Amino acid sequence: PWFQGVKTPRALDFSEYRYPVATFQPSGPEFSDDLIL
Amino acid sequence: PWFQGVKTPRALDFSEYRYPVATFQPSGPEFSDDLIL
Amino acid sequence: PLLDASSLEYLFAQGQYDLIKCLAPIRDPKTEQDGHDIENECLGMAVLAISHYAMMKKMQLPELPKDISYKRYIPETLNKSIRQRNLLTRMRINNVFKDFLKEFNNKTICDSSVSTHDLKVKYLATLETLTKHYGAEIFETSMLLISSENELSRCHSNDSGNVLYEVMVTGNLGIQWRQKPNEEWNNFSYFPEITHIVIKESVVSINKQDNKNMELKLSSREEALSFVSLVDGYFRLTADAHHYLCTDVAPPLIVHNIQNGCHGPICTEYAINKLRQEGSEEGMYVLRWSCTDFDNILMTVTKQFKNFQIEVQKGRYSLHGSMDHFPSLRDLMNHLKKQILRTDNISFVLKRCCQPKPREISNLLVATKKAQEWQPVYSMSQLSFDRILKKDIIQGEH
Amino acid sequence: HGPICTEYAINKLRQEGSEEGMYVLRWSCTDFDNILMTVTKQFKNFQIEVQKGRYSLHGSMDHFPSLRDLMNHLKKQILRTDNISFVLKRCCQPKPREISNLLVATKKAQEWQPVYSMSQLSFDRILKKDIIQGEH
Repeated sequence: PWFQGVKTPRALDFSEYRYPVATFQPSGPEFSDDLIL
Repeated sequence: PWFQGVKTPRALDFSEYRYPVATFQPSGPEFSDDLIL
Repeated sequence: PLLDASSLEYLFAQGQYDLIKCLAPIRDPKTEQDGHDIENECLGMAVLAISHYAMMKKMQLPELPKDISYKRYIPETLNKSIRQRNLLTRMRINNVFKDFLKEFNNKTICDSSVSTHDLKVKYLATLETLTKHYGAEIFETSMLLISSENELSRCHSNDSGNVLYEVMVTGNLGIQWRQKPNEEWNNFSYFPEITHIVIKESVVSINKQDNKNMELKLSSREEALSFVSLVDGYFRLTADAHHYLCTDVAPPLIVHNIQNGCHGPICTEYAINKLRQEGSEEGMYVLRWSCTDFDNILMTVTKQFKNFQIEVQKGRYSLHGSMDHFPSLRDLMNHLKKQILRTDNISFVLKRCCQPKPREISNLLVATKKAQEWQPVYSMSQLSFDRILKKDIIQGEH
Repeated sequence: HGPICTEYAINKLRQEGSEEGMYVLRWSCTDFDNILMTVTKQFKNFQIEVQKGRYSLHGSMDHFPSLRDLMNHLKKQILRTDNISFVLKRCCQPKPREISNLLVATKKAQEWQPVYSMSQLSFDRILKKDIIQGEH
């Protein structure tokens, strides 16, 4: 039966690709100093 | 090449059928008679 | 449905001849696999054709096998291609065609319970999807000019280059154009949006509602006349059936209808409803062509709703049952204005006719997705407006 | 707030008036143990470490048991920043269904988006002959 049928799987063609979010840029300052009234 | 590939044509499956308009029913009366004033 | 049972047979014959005579262009393949696929689908198309002929011939295949050969039902280019191939492939495709037809004729007819009409729709749909730009008219030209006259603009677009342009017209797209490669088409307008047409010698120039103009030239006059015939027919089929665009290609029958105001083959319910709107007073009447007879006009008078038929032969006009005749339709109908009409027990006198209205919705019109977007909005009891804050304005002199 | 993008919170400060004294609290998008506050023109950010349920400001050797205990403590002091100084006055709180990065856009939820009628009034008239006036 299947001996006479040969065909590549249909899930092997690729198109338009894809893209996720990579990451977030780390950034933060610190410049506190404190006094009382 | 094609010796090893056998597949029925994809244009042989039927679904949902179809339907045109048939015709219009012939009908018309005639009852005229005329006089002058 | 659009078409009737009578036209489908002739349309099927038209498509069949277009397929067999290679007048229509086939779709070129993109590789070897789809190239073989198209040939296989064409062979299956031939199987469908021979099956239809056999069923409509009313005998099973072995009863009449002498006159069966797919060669007569395939494009002649395909014939030339296959004859240049090996014999073994020829006998193999004969066996494959025989197996497919043997399977379809015996099993599919019972599995699907289809009729002669049922195969027609798939035949036409398959011929639609296999033929490239099927049912389309494409015109190539050496000159094309598009201009716009916006405020202080008078934009003369395009250039004076030697490039060649092509113009394509379809009812399901409208009008589009592009440059011929040595690209995607761009939309221009649709038929109801077009205002009018003007022809200069061999120059065609169309105008839109937003004052946009497109002009082009052809090598001869009759081809431009055919083109404007196309656009006018599409406009009539989509926009309004009681109007023509170019006087040079105006069909005389519609001219006579406009001169007389007589309607075409519109359904009875439409005209009956039309009488209700005006007031249904005794004396009014509507004229429309009989949907069944080409030589007979029928009038509806009006509660009661009485119909009367008039025979029109060799351009002569006369009422049925009347031995006299009149030369003009207007001469005919004016003659009966001054007499009394007896109908069983009730009598009446006509007083006024009924005339068409702009873009009047009826059975003759065709509903399409693109024309649906141009339907007028419903605002019978809606007012909307934007306020202007009193601090945002400055009052000046009178 | 949670890990909401910086532009969102910066825009949020503009809407209220950007007066000196306001502040917004949101979790750091990168650190699970650190909260960051944005104060406000200038827009100054400040980070607070939270360890073992104990709350304390970075660079400060003291610590406080509750986040509210921590933030209430700093209410009554003056803050020195280079040359400019200021005092916080009021916080910022979330709003119903507030559009942000954390929300997911779907086709079915798109149909539930509120309509835009900022400058539109529509109404239906009733013909004067269609009504009957009765007793008061």
